[PDB]
Amino acid sequence: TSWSDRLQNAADMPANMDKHALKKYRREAYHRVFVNRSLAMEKIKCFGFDMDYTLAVYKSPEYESLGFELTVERLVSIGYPQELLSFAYDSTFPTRGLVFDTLYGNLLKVDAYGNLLVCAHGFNFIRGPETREQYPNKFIQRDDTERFYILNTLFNLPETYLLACLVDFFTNCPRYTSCETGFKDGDLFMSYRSMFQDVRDAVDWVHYKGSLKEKTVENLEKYVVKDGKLPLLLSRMKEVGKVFLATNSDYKYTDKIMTYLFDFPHGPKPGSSHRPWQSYFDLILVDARKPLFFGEGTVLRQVDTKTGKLKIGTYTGPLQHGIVYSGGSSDTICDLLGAKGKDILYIGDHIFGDILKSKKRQGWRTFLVIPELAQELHVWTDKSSLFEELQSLDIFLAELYKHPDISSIQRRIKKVTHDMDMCYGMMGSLFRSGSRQTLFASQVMRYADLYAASFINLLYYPFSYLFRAAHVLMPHES
Ligand SMILES: [Mg+2]
Repeated sequence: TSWSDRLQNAADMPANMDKHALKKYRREAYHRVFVNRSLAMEKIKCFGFDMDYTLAVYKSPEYESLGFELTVERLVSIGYPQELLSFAYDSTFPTRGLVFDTLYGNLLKVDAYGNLLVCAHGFNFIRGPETREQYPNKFIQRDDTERFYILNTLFNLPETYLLACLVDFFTNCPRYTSCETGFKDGDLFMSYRSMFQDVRDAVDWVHYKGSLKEKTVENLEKYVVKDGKLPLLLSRMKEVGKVFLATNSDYKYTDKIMTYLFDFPHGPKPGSSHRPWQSYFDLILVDARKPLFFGEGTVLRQVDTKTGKLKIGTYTGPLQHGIVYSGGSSDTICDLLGAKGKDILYIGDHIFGDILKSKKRQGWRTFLVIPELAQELHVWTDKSSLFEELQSLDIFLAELYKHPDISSIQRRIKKVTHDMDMCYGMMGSLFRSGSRQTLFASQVMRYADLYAASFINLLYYPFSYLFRAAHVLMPHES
């Protein structure tokens, strides 16, 4: 079972809008909206959406597998060895949010401070003291964006696995000789960083010049989750506020995916006339180029929807029914919809490009969609046992220190941590390794005001609702 399977099964279920059923439904964890900072939904005037992996959740592992095989084939066609074609995507290896160290070829799972939680060279997990050879302080400066690349979105799941496949392949192929920073084959030296760059470029190419979009659009049922409750939520949002779309995808792909997402024999609810997807939005903006969108942006353009090409020139006119925008900036949204940042709930899946930047740069309210959360929640409850253990041991270890045994328990902690981590996958949970929270976890807590397995979970809350977080206290305040 994949995380998308739980999403698809919830998506099959029609909306019972009886108010008692909604409170019952919302209190199950899979359907709940989780709260880091308090948000009074009554003060929200604009609900804004990203598309890919927010409204349009690609099915797993089919979509990653397609992206993987198309990327491998691109690498082979530019000259990588034919043995790459025998690679097959394996969904149990990659966890999202890993850091690839382009200097030493390692995949790293780090905490908010750059401390190493897991280090994997190819498929060989480097433990404790062996990592100190390359990481003397067991720590990396993630600010060093020239050396480290954070694989932050679900689109990066294929290359996460692919990078490990390649490091493993070149390490164990006898034509190549291993060095600290790459592989030599006679007079050709392939550094990990140039290998990383080829992988990044092939992923980009597959998405923007190869066949990924075509193959997706010609079998949408295979690749994209569909949910009849989407038009209902959006029309309800439209009753109390304005609704807008702001996506990095271009108009043609956006049109094809959104038409699929609303392709039901009805509109908001069964029985209602079907309406075009564009009628659910007061503002539609494509080619957003987030996160730049939340700073200077680019020039505001108008899409020719008959052709899907941009009209020549900068659009200077008013908000007008039927118009589709391209580029612009977050200020375009604020001016045209007459909103301030704290009037806006922006909903998306990119912790950096959608959530961190809109929060920090513009003061928008934020809702982070985490598709994996459905499966993470399944594992976290089912295996609460080892976590409570882990909490007990650290507490007991402290009392030992102030009073063998300590060395025995440090090893017992390490064994439990590993046992807990292996139940999510080889790279462990999205949110932690044992008792240590991941960088991704800390960034969710810091910048996502709300978060959920799906944006659809908002349907189960009235729009007067005050999402309440606990007041935070410093250690001395208790
Ligand atoms: Mg997205």
